[PDB]
Amino acid sequence: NDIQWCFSQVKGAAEADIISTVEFNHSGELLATGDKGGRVVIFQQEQEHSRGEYNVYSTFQSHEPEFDYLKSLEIEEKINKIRWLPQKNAAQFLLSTNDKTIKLWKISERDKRPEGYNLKEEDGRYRDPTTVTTLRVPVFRPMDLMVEASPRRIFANAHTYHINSISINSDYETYLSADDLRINLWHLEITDRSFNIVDIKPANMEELTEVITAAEFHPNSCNTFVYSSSKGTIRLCDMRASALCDRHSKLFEEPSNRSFFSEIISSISDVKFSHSGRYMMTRDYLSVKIWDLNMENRPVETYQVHEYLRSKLCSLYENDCIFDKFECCWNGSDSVVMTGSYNNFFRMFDRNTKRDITLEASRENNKPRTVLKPRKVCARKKDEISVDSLDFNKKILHTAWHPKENIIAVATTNNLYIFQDKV
Amino acid sequence: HVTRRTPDYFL
Amino acid sequence: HSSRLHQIKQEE
Amino acid sequence: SLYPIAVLIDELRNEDVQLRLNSIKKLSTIALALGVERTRSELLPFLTDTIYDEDEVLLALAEQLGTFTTLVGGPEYVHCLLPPLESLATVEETVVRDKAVESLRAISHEHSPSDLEAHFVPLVKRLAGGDWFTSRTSACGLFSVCYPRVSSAVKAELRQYFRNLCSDDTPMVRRAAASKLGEFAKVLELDNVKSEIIPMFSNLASDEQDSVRLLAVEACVNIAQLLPQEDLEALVMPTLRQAAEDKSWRVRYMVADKFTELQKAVGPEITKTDLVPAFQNLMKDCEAEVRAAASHKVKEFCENLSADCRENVIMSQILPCIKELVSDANQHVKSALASVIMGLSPILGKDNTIEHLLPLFLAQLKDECPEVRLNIISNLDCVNEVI
Repeated sequence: NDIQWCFSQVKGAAEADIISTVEFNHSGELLATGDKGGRVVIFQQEQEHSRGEYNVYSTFQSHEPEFDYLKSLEIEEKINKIRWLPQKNAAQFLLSTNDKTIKLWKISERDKRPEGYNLKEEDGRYRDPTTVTTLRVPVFRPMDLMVEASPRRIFANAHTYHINSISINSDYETYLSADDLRINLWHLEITDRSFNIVDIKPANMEELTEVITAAEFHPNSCNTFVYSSSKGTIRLCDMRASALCDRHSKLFEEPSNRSFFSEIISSISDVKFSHSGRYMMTRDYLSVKIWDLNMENRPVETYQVHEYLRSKLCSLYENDCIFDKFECCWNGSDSVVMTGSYNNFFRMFDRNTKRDITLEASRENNKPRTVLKPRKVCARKKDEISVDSLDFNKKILHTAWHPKENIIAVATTNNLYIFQDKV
Repeated sequence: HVTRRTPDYFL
Repeated sequence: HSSRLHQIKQEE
Repeated sequence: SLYPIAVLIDELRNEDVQLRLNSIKKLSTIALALGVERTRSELLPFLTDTIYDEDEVLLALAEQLGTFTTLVGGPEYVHCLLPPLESLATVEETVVRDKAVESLRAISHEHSPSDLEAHFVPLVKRLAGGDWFTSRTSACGLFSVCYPRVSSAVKAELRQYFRNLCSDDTPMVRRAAASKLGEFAKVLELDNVKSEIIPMFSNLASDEQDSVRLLAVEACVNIAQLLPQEDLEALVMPTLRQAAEDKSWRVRYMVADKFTELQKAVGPEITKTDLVPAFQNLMKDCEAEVRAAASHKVKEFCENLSADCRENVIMSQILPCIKELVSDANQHVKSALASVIMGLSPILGKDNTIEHLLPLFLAQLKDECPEVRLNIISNLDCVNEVI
């Protein structure tokens, strides 16, 4: 039943180095990570199923720090989201965003260079032009392989608030970007204008009650996208109905836990369509809920990430941990969903069996093909970990599942862990 | 720049 | 204090 | 006196895009000095697949390669220009591919019929069957130029290849196939248009992607002009009716946007039976974009109606809808009418203009929006000659 996960790799070791996003490409051969420093590092799998290891493939500075003179505020270069485009040609393309700007990056391999000059040597040593009589055209010669990353398009100035989501449409033309109150629709080849399809900004900010937390396009349907709010609801929009999507087609929400923190913990941090697109998953602070898109009034499945914290919310509020934005992800077949927790724990929920396992991303097990031991938390029998001993600074916010294989990328604050199915 | 009228690329 | 909604109200 | 040429050739390696761009624009001078034989063997292989890939530099390179037929030795060696253009027809930038395809179409006319089947048609097959959908997208635009001048056996292969593109997994390719479907049908024999084009046209018109279906409206206009009027009811009209009722407002917008073009193609008889009910629905569309698009076509649509029923149809069917549009909530829908409503006066005459049109003119002149009032005032020329 349970997948026997094994340590495969650890990469990394400073604030700038903290990983802020992890994303496999569509084929799964490339893995991208962003950090608070604005740097993108791409790892390529060795292709000598496939269980080859991932090695640094490209590295570039996606975003630079900038100052908003108009409002006298610094702009973080932190990379919030990375999204790969479907492979157009030999090159690779990904969208990279920070709070304000989305950049389209082309990553391409080059293995040849021009050679030959008329008026000088390769060394740069010039010669008298008077003696130059016969022309010669330069010829391309092989060179050691290198990978170059260049920014092809900049999508800037369109968002007043902080970008939280980018999502590519299935039509291969457009993608959305969502800040706290607006969702804008872009054409991948047009930077000078964008279409604001959703705007929940109230007339008077004193009356503000909801902010957008995440937005995603349906994997198959070109006209369907969802966005979630801080109030814990998900609105499904139909672009066919009308040009502007201020009217949702469906609203997903649930009707003894009415604590002071109920308003905080209910905020949805991440929403993910299943690969099939029939189910939708949302992560809030304490639970993962899976929605059938045909059932608005309640989820079909609910999983508790960490119940032992439900009594400690007071402490978590006092150290700001309660506002952590955890993510979730489906596996390729949509049978297992993975989400992170504290103390470098990450949680696997198998839908078919309804079984749980808790795994730890730690260097103590830094031996390849060594099986990870399931963890148990107790509020203490043999091998159980006390709740009070959990380190809340060790947060696994960002995780990524290989599109086809049982390979997962789990990012701690500083280190990126890669785990594989025992083979 | 950002408009609520449908741009040409989406019409 | 740390709520994203609160930050927006303060800012604007 | 070859020193200036040497500077240009070396500048092709220069890091400065502007200097490198300048040399590319002067490739004709470089090729002219080098010679016909050297150009084929030395210059083109350097240009076949360049590492420098600025959109402006590649776009300039694609333009130049379309005029190199004389520099490469004339039509006898025109096929030497294919490899450089085949590379440019694969890049990620859309305009560069569009320019490269344009140049390929230009030099195709200079290929002899033997050369087409020997060098050009194989190029189309490589692009059409390529692993990268950029190449397959480019291939869609090359079928129409090589199809007319090839043997029947080659023609059958080309139609099969075009059919595969219409069924591609990637929407980007299917959009290109839908866009070029009209012009490919124009070169096909009428028998194959009915047998092969229509099934592809029907499939693309019911595609899952909205962006693909809306392109079928353009194909509808082109195919309708090719078929005899008697065959429109069986082959074209069933698809056209679905488009007007399509759930996507984007598809209905295209029908409204190209309604007069459809009117000419189908003919007066089909217009009365099918288009007039369709136009009424578009004017009452839930989406303001569709209603505004239909409002622009009110004058042209009414003008083209056959005189046997023009005035009666306008008064009984079209005019009631216009009254609702005058009071439309959307500012842009009302502005669209104001610029064309005055043009119905010559059609209806003085008596009808005063009794029916004039109240609408007064209503729009009292509208709060300045744009609506300005539009009415700007188009008083037609009304003055009638009343």
